[PDB]
Amino acid sequence: MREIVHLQAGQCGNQIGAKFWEVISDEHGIDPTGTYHGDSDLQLERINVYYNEATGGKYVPRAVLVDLEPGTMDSVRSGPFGQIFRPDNFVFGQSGAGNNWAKGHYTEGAELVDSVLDVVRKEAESCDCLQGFQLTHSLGGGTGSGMGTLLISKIREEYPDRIMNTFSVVPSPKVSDTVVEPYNATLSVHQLVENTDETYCIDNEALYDICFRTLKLTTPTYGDLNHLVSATMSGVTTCLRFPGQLNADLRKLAVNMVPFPRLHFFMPGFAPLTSRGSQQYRALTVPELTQQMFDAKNMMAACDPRHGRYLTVAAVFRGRMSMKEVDEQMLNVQNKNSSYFVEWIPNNVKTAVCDIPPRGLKMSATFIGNSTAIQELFKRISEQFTAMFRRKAFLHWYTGEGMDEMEFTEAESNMNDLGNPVVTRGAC
Amino acid sequence: SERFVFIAEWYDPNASLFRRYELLFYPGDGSVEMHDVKNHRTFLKRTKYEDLHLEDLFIGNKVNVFSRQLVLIDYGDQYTARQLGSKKEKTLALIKPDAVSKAGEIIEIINKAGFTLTKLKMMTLSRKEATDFHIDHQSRPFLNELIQFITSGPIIAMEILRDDAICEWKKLLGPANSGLARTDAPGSIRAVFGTDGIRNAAHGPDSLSCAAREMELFFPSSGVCGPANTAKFTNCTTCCIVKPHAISEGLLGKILMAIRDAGFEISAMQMFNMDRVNVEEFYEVYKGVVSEYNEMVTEMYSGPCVAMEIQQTNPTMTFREFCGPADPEIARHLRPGTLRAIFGKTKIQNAVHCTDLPEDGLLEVQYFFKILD
Amino acid sequence: QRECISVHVGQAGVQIGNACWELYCLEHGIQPDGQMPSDDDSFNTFFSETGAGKHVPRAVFVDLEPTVIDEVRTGTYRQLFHPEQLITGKEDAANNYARGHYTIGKELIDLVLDRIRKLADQCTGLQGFLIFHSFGGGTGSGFTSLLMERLSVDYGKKSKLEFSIYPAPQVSTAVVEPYNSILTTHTTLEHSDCAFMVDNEAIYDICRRNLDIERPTYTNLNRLISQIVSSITASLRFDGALNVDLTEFQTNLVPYPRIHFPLATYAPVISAEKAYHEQLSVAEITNACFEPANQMVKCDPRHGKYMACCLLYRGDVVPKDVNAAIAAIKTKRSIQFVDWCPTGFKVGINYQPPTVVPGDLAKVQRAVCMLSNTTAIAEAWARLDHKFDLMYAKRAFVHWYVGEGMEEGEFSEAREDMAALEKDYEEVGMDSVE
Amino acid sequence: QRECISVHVGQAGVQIGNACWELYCLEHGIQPDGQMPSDGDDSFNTFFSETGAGKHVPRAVFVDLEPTVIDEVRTGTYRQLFHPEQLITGKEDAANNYARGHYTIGKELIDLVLDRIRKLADQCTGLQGFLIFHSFGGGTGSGFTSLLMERLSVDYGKKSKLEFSIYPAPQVSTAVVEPYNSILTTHTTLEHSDCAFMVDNEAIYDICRRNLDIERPTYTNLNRLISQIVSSITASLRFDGALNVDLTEFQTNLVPYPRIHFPLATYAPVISAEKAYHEQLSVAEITNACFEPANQMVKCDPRHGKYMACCLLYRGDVVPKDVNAAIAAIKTKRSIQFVDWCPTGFKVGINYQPPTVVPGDLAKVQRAVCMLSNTTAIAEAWARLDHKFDLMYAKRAFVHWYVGEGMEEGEFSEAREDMAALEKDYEEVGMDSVE
Amino acid sequence: FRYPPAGAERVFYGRANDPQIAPYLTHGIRSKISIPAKVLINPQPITTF
Ligand SMILES: Nc1nc2c(ncn2[C@@H]2O[C@H](COP(=O)(O)OP(=O)(O)OP(=O)(O)O)[C@@H](O)[C@H]2O)c(=O)[nH]1
Ligand SMILES: Nc1nc2c(ncn2[C@@H]2O[C@H](COP(=O)(O)OP(=O)(O)OP(=O)(O)O)[C@@H](O)[C@H]2O)c(=O)[nH]1
Ligand SMILES: Nc1nc2c(ncn2[C@@H]2O[C@H](COP(=O)(O)OP(=O)(O)O)[C@@H](O)[C@H]2O)c(=O)[nH]1
Repeated sequence: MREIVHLQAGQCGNQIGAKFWEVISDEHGIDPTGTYHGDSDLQLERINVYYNEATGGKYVPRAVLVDLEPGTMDSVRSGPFGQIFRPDNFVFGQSGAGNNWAKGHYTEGAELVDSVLDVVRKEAESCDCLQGFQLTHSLGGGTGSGMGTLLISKIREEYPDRIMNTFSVVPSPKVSDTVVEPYNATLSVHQLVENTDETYCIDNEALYDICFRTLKLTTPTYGDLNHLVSATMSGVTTCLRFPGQLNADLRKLAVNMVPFPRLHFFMPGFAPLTSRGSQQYRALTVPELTQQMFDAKNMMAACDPRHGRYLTVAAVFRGRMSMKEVDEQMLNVQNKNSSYFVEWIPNNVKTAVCDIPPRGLKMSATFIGNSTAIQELFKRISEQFTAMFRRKAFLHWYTGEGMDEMEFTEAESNMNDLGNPVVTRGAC
Repeated sequence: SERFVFIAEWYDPNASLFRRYELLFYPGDGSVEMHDVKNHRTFLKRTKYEDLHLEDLFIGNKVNVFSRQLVLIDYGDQYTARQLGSKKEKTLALIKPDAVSKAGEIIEIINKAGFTLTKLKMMTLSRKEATDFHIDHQSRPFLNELIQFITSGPIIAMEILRDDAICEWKKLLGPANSGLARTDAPGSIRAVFGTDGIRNAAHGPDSLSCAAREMELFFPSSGVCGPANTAKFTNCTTCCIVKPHAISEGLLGKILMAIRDAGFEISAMQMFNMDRVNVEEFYEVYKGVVSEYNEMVTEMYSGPCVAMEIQQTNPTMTFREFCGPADPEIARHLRPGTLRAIFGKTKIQNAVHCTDLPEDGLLEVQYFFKILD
Repeated sequence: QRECISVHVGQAGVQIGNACWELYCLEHGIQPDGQMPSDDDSFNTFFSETGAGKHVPRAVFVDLEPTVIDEVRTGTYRQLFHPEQLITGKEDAANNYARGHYTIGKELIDLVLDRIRKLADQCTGLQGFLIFHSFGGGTGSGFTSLLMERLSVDYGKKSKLEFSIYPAPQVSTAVVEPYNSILTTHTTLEHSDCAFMVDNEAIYDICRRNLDIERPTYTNLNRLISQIVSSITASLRFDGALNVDLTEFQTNLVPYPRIHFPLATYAPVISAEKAYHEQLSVAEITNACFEPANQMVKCDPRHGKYMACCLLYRGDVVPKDVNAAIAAIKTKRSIQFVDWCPTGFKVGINYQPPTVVPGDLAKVQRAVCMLSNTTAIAEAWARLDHKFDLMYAKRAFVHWYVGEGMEEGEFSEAREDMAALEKDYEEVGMDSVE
Repeated sequence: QRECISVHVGQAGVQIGNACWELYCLEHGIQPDGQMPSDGDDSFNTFFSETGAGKHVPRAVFVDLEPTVIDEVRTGTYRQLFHPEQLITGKEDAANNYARGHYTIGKELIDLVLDRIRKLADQCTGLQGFLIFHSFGGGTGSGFTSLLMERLSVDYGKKSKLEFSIYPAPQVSTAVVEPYNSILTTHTTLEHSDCAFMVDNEAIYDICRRNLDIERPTYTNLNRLISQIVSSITASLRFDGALNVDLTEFQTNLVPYPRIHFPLATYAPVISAEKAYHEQLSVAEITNACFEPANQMVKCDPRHGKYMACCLLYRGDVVPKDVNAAIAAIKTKRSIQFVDWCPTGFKVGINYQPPTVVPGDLAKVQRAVCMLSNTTAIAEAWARLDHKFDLMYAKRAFVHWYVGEGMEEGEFSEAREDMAALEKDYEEVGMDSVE
Repeated sequence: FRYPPAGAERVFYGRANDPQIAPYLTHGIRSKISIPAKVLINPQPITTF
């Protein structure tokens, strides 16, 4: 019996987690009022993975919702599935986030850490065998960067034998919603490398790429952007909650996807993605699904997989399908393009197939790829930081709140020290 | 802009105090907002909701939003009090002992104008209640005729609402004399379904002051009046329910159409406002049997509904065959002629509920026509 | 929870305030005699709550001389403002920095700090100060300088934004705006965290051209500035997609601790019988803030570098057509950035369309204010620096100042501070060579 | 998706564009207030944009240096159709000077006109090009046209540029400074106009006399035929046809050499209402009518030259292979001719929409053509206006206004050898193959 | 049009007598909304037996 503690740090992580809890409450059959109405008794077998029971069968999420400004907590509460969460877990603070990693790591954020770890420890202790934590946050900006990485550091210090999943939103190349994305993201990654075990990187331009070319929509909203991530988040942890053959939990995904301990940067993907105009003409099968995953337009980070070799690939199918289809189709992918897969790891793909599909749908598949192509997403931020740091710009806030030039240079140096092995293992 | 405010209660299945909230419907685009009266905070921010309609917004109505079911108790503020205030008018309409055969036509012609329907009884008026009803014409040479007509066959009593529903229902009535209605031919209920000026189709109050005493005589506040003309033990009996769905969109007269054109003898009608614990007893034989008993429960008590007793005629085809299968989409292709084939949709929001097992028949008839008024 | 104070200093500050109140009362559904009408938290950022149903404002109307608080105390807005918020002096400052600061500042400065304290008492989180004043007359220059000094002393940790009415580059309204402007900027450089700059002549031209009115007055001028500051305080007022705070504005709008003068521009300024034929689409309303005619100080943005640009999008704005518009903007070679800030945009989405006051502006779905810090504002600084040189070259009007507590050294000190200013703006405007 | 901005400049331009937008409004939907009253979908989005509800406004800018002729539009019936600063007014007429239209009062207007072109182009998804409408006559029609194209060649170089030109008459004319202004602005529009379609006034006078049965035509009736020509040429991208053509097709099939870009326009059914029903107006008959050298709209006889490339635009009920019989009949005639280097000299397009008649002079017919013939016969009109220029320029007539206004004296000469080179290359391409 | 008396618009002389339908409506385009927010398309509602 396994449990996962959910955390939402930052505004972006908070709406992503709100859509997450809506989607998985739909899958597990939980109403907004806390009771149960559903169709299958198989949904209640592993409800004590994400939901803790209470008096009267009112299942509440095992989630802690933290931010430095009380204008996202009331939005989450006033969402449709708002008052499912524990009101003591609404760990807010009357202050300003200030989109500042310094103010998220060495100021009011670090002042609120000592209170949010109390409810994190309570949710950890109210479990029989905890396996992992998952944290939804965004690098670009504050709170989810500063308080998020400090939460990763403290939780790794207190529980060093447990899996740390982090669903992290990285800035896009097309735009920037603030002006200090490199300054936040470099100090984010410098903590995220020597800490968490499974970083799942999400990019907004890749979300628009999916929502316009694949799903064929003209006015996508943040509900849509967080909904794709929610579907991916439900499909990563589904062999642990729903039965089937070849089950795979998060630590098995980690040991089959992380060759070297630093190399744990992944780009997720969900691929039963059909437009409304193409849903009737669709030919939904496993030979279609594997090709839709390995098509390099549905990958939810703005990195081109054709620019680098895949190190490891994991696919979690859901539905009643044949392992003839699955195993031999993934083999024909590995043989169809072999220069885009590494040779120092033979048979470098992982298969996990659930019996229960997502509701309404029949055959789904979630993609997680440890590849070379994360190097573009990281070097881009590296030269953006060199450009914005050679002239000492946007820096007096960090130097006033307590940051140092030496540790800024240390963050950039560690970013380069991870830009090195992604080239080393891609060029053998 | 242009928002509508109401005050509501919700009974939480946990701690038993009635949660007091503030509902807000936006008719410009269908959106719901709720505020909290106990602590002044927000609750379900302004969000699009394509299942709440304008006709559901009424005082004492039973409205479901996000499985957090509400009952309305106040008119919000003075603005929507003006907008939907002196508008709504309660009226008591009476089907005469004649035209009970064509009851469905009359229920349908109330349903046309938007006259929303709240109470429904089928009663054989007692001897003592007649002289209470005949206060309008007391001590004039018509008591013998009007007594002999009124206390002859079962009447159907009706509670009706719309704006200035008094005069709008008088406009359906047309002239009081049915012969005068025929000679005028204005397209009134007596002009289509009358006989004469003592047996026409319908006549009731003339003002709100008379509507008060008509209401008190025919629908009491503790309840003694209607003797519940059901004939509970009639062997070939079946109890069916026009569902709160079909009542809400408005299908009652058309159901009466479809069932009387097959020769089945309707013997009793009543509308009762379902409560949860009472729905459990009518659907007692379903938990464990059907794997979605909860949706049937919440569809039953998600609004008012009319119970009715149907008397078995029309050989070979029983009521179970007239209603056919359970799901309307089973019935749409398989046996494509049933009232559950085409008078209703979905499976949650079916038209009627039958007695299923045979023996289990007088039981239902008794529940909604003996052991529940 | 999230409240900011407004301090109206001087004639110009009071008139900007009058426009702001005339907008905001109908924005929050406040009747002029401040009260909800007969028919949840949006008020509690800029209005506090009083018994029955009254909503009293968060402002200090301070003026060193009468008549100006008095149109407010006599007119249509009597029952809204507190008479203890409405603070009058007794005698005119008379275009004199030395009288706004040194001699008649002391009979009012203790009272105005006591009033700012008593307003800030019922405030759980003080988000910032908004100082509404001009760089012109004695009140708006000297009292703003002294008030900024004392406010930096006793509320130093809070953000302090200014909305300055700059002297005109060509016309000007008196003869001592250069003196007063240089003297007030020398003292308000070191304390004011961010000063939005609005002059009059760019408003005159924009109201003539894109609003098609040839002779409207100062009320119609300040109405647009009220719209601007309405777009400033929008995300701590309503709920949207990206709520951007005043601290958010500060932490992304001033890349160095000395360069703190952004220019603010408004789009949809279209004039009612001027909007049947446009789409008011996101791309064109973004391009309006970039064209060199909606810019609201008389300087050429082509003659400079855009450093950081905070776009506040408001209304029916799908949140990623703005992605498309910004991607289109970053390719035009006429709007050219610096080489050391690639990520030059900050987006803030608000879900509440603008409400129009009875007046001249069209009632539209969308509205953006641009908050751009440019190296071209040094070009605006340079004309007033040149005028200051031409008047000080043989001590014009200097005896009126120096007989009133002024010392002769602060003129040279302020000229040297101006020297540091355009030195700062040139060596931050230069590109990378290392 | 398939749009083109129209720039009506000069007084000739604003009247011909007024006829243009009148005919476009009598076409699909649009009541003259600007609203389409419901009762082919995308058809408006070539000439009209679409605001909220519906207020379809033209992709047109109306420019001149003098008022009262824009003010007639702003006080006319179509005052609500347009947007009030698409119509831009100067305050001082250029007054028959190329130098005044191009060199002193152009800077008060060129920046604002370029800005509104930029705003219109930003209000456009995929731009085919710019259809400008002017004359070779007065200063507003010549100098501002030259300055506008000098800016638009730099700013929108790849886009198509099609000119609709009111050329001065060979024999009548309305002023005296047509040779000066026409040659001076042709010297500048030679290297900038991707293609320049030309029409003369005396030719349409003759057409309206001999076919419209009207003896005293006014310029509203003159410009109505130009509106028909334009609504025929830029028509196949409005609708769907058997053979779809657009402006790039027109360029690539009409322009053989980068300097040879002056085709001639000719309409068919110019017939006159109480004449339309005694003929059948067959495809062959209307084809022979538009190759007849009596319906050309530039007064130069096509038999004094060789056709180099011709395009036919059959609009209406035209089966597309009676066209083949008509073309085979034309290519065997001995009175028409083509150059020896162009065997395939015909480009044909067919559209299913018959011509829409306005209340006026033309007849409602189901078939019409739009003729574009790139011939060497235009060189005759070119050379005769050159002769007028030489008689002008013999002893310095009228040049003192231009030189005291601001253009340099040698531009008058430079336009003359530019037009001399334009004379020379016509016979260079018209000579037969011998090597 | 010629002498604007005050802060009111300079209305054109050929436009002043037209009916003033100008002010009191919404100028711009409503966002085209598209199909709903991925709940109806990405997992679709329900299929029944
Ligand atoms: N928006 C707006 N700005 C104004 C108004 N009146 C003056 N200004 C500007 O403000 C400057 C002077 O204002 P103040 O600094 O308050 O002058 P003062 O100290 O009160 O002295 P006086 O105005 O002469 O009585 C002028 O240069 C104007 O540009 C107004 O009514 N509205
Ligand atoms: N179709 C049409 N053509 C016109 C009209 N008026 C003038 N033209 C033609 O234009 C030529 C002279 O008009 P323009 O060159 O446009 O006059 P302009 O360019 O405004 O020059 P100015 O006289 O300085 O104003 C004449 O030779 C006519 O052929 C008109 O009203 N309709
Ligand atoms: N997927 C998704 N991303 C979002 C959402 N809201 C914001 N973001 C992204 O989050 C980034 C900024 O978040 P941030 O400022 O760090 O939030 P904070 O941590 O509370 O300060 C923006 O660039 C957005 O692209 C959402 O609802 N869903």
